[PDB]
Amino acid sequence: MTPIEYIDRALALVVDRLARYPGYEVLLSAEKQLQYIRSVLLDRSLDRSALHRLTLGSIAVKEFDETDPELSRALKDAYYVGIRTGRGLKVDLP
Repeated sequence: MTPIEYIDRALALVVDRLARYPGYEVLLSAEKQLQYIRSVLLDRSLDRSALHRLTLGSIAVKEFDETDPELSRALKDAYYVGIRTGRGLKVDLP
């Protein structure tokens, strides 16, 4: 229904993994992203176009492919919806 939820979910899964690896460049790199997609989601004046420029998930799908699929799957979908919203496109997936 809303992207805020999709990204909100991953935020919870990330916390768990982070606990095991307190100081991962890939974790923070992907986490910090979720913060942007969420910020812009509420912000109107802030930069939104960047949502399309960003590219989170390509690293998680490879690095966190088997090690942490719950995060990768959530990330790939997190930015996915973000891009559309960034421009104002409809959202709806199976």
